[PDB]
Amino acid sequence: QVQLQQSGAEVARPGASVKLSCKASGYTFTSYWLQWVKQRPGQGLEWIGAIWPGDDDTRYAQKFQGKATMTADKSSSTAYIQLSNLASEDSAVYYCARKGGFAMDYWGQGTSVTVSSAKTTPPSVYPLAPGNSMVTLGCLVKGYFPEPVTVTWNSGSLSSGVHTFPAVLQSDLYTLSSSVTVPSSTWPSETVTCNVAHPASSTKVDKKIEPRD
Amino acid sequence: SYSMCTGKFKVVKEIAETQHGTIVIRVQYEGDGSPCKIPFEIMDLEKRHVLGRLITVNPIVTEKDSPVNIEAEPPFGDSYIIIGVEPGQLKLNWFKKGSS
Amino acid sequence: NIVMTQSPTSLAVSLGQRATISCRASESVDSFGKSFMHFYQQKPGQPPKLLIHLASNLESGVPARFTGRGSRTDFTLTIDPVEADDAATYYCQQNNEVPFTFGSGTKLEVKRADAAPTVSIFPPSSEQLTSGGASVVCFLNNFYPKDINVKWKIDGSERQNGVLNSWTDQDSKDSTYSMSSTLTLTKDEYERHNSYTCEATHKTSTSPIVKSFNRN
Ligand SMILES: [Cl-]
Repeated sequence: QVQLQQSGAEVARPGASVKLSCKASGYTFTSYWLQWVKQRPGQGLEWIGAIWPGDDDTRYAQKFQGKATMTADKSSSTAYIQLSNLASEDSAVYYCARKGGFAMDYWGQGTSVTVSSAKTTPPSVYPLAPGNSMVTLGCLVKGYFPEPVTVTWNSGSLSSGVHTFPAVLQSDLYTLSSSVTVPSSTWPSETVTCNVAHPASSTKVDKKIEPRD
Repeated sequence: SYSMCTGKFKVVKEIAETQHGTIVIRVQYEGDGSPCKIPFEIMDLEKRHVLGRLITVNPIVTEKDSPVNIEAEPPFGDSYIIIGVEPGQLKLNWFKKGSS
Repeated sequence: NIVMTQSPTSLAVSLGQRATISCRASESVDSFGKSFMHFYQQKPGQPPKLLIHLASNLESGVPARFTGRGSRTDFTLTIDPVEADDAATYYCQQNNEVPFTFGSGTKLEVKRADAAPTVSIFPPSSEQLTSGGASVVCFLNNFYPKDINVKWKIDGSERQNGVLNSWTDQDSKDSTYSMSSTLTLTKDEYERHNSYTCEATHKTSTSPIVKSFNRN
C-alpha cells in the first residue's frame, strides 16, 4: 500500500522558482527518509538529498545546496522540493523515493520541470490516411508546448499494434506522431479515431480517420 | 541472527569515558524493522580503517522510544564513533589519551 | 565522492541467455561487514526499480533470475535467463557515504530474430494544407536491429533538409523498434512536385523497402 504521488509537470521561466510536492501514503511517513533524485532528459540519476519528516533533518548533496530546499509537512504526509534561480540545467524529471530499508524501495512517478520562457500552445491534430490484409493509420500532433500529450485510439479500445512516437522539439514546439494497425476488413466499416489530450492548454481533440479515395 | 537496523539513531547520552578508559554512549532508534542490530564501527579520521572494539555483545534495539547502551574500547588518539546507516549516520569525535 | 563505473555502456543479449553487467566503485563501499551498493532497473517512462540491496540481497517479489555479487569495490549484476521484459537500463548505486552516487547506466538490448520494417507513407492531410503546411509522414514499424537509414526522394531527387526522426524504445513484448520520419515542406514546395518517396535500408535486405505516392 506504499505510495508516493507527485505533482504535475511544470514550466518555469529562467531565474524563477518552483515548488514540487510528493504525497506519501501507506506507511509511517515520519519513520523513513524521503529522498529526491534528478534525471536530466536522456541522462543518468543524481541524488539530491533526503529529509526525515519526523524531525526535519536533511542531508544534501553539496552541488544542490544553493539550488534545492527540501521541506516536509507531518500533517499532510507531504514532502516538498523548492528549486531556485532556474537555469536550463534544471530541466529534468524529479523523483521522490522512500528509503524503506538499505536503499530506495518505493518511488514516485516523477515530476517534469521544463525551464523555458516559451508560451503554452495547443497542438493541431492531423489524420494520416493511406494515399492489403492489414492497414496502418495514424495521427500527427503538431506544434505544441509544453510536454506531454496523451494519445489513445477508439477511447483506448485499440491498444495492440499502436506506436506512439516520442515527441521531437523544433522552434520551441513539440511534434509527435502515433500509428495504429488494424485488419483491412475492419476499415472503414468500423471507425478509427485518435484521442489527443494536451492538459497544459486544456485540449481534447478526437480525430476520425476517413479514407482519402 | 538479526539483520542491521535501517533507520536512524538519536544520541540520548553523549560519549562519556569510564574509569577503565572505555567509552559509553546511549542511542535511541527511530525507524522500523526492530529487533535489529545497531550498526556500529570506530574509524580513523580519514575513514579508511576500522579501529577499536565493541564491548557490548551484539547491541540490539529491543524497545520503542528507549535508549540502548553501547560500551566500546576506542583506539588511542582521535577516532570517529560511527552509528547507523546513511543518510542518518551518527559520526561522533572522540579522543582517548595515552599510548600502547 | 565515490565514482561508480558501469561496464559495458550497452549490450545485446539473446532470449534465454545469461547477461552480466559490472559496477566498480572508486573506493570501498563497505561498512559494518556489508557492501553498501544496490542495483536498480529503469524501464522507459518509469521510475527506477530496486532489484538488489547490499550487493547480493534480492528484493521481495523480484525474480530469482537476477543475481548480485561482490564486496569492497567490484560488483556484478547477472540476469539468467534473459527475458523480453528485461529491455531496460540498469544502474548501480552506493550509499556507504554522502553524497549517494549512481553509475552511468547499462542499457540491456534484447537480441531477437532480425525483422524487416513494415513501411507506410502518408501524404499531408487537407486540414494541414489549408493552413499552409505540408508534412509527409513515414512509419517504419516493428523492425530488428535498431540500425536503419531513411532516405526521402522528391521527384527522384534526395532530400535531407526538413526531415525529423523519432524512434520508440525496444518493445517489452516483441523486442522490436519502430520509427517515424516526417518530411515537412511548405504548401508551395509540396504543390510544385508530384512523386514522394520514403526508402528504408535495413540489415534484412540489400534491396531498399520503397514506399511512395503521387500528389496527382
Ligand atoms: Cl538510498
